Amino acid sequence: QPNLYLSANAAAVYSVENGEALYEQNADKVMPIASLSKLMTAFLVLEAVDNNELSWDEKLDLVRLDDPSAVSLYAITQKRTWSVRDLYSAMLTMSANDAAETLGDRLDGADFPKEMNNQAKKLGMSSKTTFVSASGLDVDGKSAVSTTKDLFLLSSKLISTHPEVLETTSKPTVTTDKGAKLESTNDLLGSIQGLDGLKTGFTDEAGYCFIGTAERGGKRVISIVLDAGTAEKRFKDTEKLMEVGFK
Ligand SMILES: *C(=O)[C@@H](NC(=O)Cc1ccccc1)[C@@H]1N[C@@H](C(=O)O)C(C)(C)S1
Repeated sequence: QPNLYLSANAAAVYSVENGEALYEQNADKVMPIASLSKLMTAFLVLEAVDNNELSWDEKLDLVRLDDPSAVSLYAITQKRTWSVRDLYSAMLTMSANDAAETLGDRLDGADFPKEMNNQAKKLGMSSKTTFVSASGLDVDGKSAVSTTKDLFLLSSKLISTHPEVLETTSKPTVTTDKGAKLESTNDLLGSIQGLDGLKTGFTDEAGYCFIGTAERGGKRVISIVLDAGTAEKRFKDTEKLMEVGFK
């Protein structure tokens, strides 16, 4: 494997069509994943729409966050009520913590973590993965954790099961049903050719994280970066992994 000098503590890049590792560093290490959890919440939202259990146009009230510091949709709009479509866009695009919790509550109430982890097993994720919340925010002091290998299995299964997820994560700005314009946290859209996903994350404990995906000429790769040192270093690391991915 190439000799990369990454900021990330754990990182990897995988080819989708065979699951093969093209670079791996601490790929089995258990790491806090924070807002990367929202990829599982997105998975279960799409599963529910497909199962005829959830309407894109159903209106929901944003739940209040326990911590007023976490990034939230209500804070930048002062609007309480949103469609499921808009909450799902806000969750994926700006990483709105209140939007994710609102979707998880609608789906399964206080039993959403069980459904997150059941889906994890069903997707092939190892017992090292444990979700605690739809947003990835800590719950009663417990943290969402996974490994880079497991996050690849989740990401690849999400994209193969629900490829329309990329219609949202590929956009640098999503104009919601209501009207608000949400800016993507994915600073690499329009920078790396073919890159169209997937999701950022950050807490003090998780460091700066990013799951990226790109496709060129039929070949799609997924990169995982956990615990990089700054908001831009997780993308610098991702640029290195994507060049390895398409070597
Ligand atoms: C996911 O990791 C989310 N992280 C936070 O909300 C950090 C936080 C701040 C104050 C209190 C509690 C938690 C969101 N994902 C990151 C990211 O996408 O980089 C945000 C910083 C956008 S918030």
